[PDB]
Amino acid sequence: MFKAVLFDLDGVITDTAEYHFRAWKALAEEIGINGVDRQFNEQLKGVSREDSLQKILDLADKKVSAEEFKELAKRKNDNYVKMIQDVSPADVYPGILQLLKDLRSNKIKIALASASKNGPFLLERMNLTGYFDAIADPAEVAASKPAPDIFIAAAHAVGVAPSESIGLEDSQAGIQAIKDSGALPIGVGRPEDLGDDIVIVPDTSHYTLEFLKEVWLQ
Ligand SMILES: O=P(O)(O)OC[C@H]1O[C@@H](O)[C@H](O)[C@@H](O)[C@@H]1O
Ligand SMILES: [Mg+2]
Ligand SMILES: [Mg+2]
Repeated sequence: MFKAVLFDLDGVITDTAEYHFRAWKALAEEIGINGVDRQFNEQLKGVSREDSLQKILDLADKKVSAEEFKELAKRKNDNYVKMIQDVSPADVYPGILQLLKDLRSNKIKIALASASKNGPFLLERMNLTGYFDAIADPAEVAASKPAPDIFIAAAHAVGVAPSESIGLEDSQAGIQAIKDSGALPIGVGRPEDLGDDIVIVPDTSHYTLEFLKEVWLQ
């Protein structure tokens, strides 16, 4: 049986992928770049703050000073952090709270593998911190998603091998990171976005302990 579940946060635990998108799109437009639509945003999900800005600049076409790059990343984060202040337990996605409870009752370890430096704040807003056995700090890894480092770190922080773990993700970059760690991915979203070569569910209500067991046994 699997011994740990490694959770992405944004777009898995709650709808904050939507807020990252809205904030990046507002930033891009302030600097005269309009290519940041929902289709392009699939390339930004799971990607670090600095890598996200670089992808937006690369889109069209475009270079800024080192000083301006720092200011732009800060401006987006300040806006995003204002947006999330009113997040509460009522915003936890369907199935997630019950899954956390059921995992703890079956002595399965729970670790956060989010690229977001705002992850700990969000878990506190949602009254979820006490369900987590570890949080892998994205500032401590040498390589961010799609590199596997953060998923490997999350597994190791709870004393489990990645190959004894399931990873839950909403993003192309994060699915690749789970694959390359050795853990088993279960995606949430559209196969049009995430691929036809892993198990994918349409929404988080499908993330039950029963289903994770169904998949692991298959
Ligand atoms: O800017 P933050 O809060 O550190 O987040 C970094 C990344 O965190 C990931 O969880 C998100 O999917 C990305 O969209 C985001 O860029
Ligand atoms: Mg995500
Ligand atoms: Mg605690």
